[PDB]
Amino acid sequence: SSGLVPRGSHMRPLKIRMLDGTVKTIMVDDSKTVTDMLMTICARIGITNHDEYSLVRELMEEKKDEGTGTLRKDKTLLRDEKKMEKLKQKLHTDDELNWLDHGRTLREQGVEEHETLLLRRKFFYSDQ
Repeated sequence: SSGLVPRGSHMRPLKIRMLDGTVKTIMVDDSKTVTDMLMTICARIGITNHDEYSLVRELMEEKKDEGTGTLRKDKTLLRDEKKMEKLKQKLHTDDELNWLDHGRTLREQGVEEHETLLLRRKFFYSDQ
């Protein structure tokens, strides 16, 4: 290994978020399918399995609501015997999750590199 000159393939900085944690700035040596791209990324983070692990297009939160209700119409709730939502247990969101699969590229699916790529196992078995 002496004549290994970089910039051989197409390399780009990809916004990839670790599962349920945080997005990392990782470069990808992309050339083939989403497989080719993501397997590199997963190798950068020490993940080697995609049977349960698929990818989602993480749409960036550009519009965050300030509602918690309509507020203006009807000041509050006329009962208030129980506050069903004061705090949010389980950050369950399927809104930011726009799943994308393999058998194709990001080019085919019309998704650009500015889109954050979220990895998450839709098949998650840890209920014990």
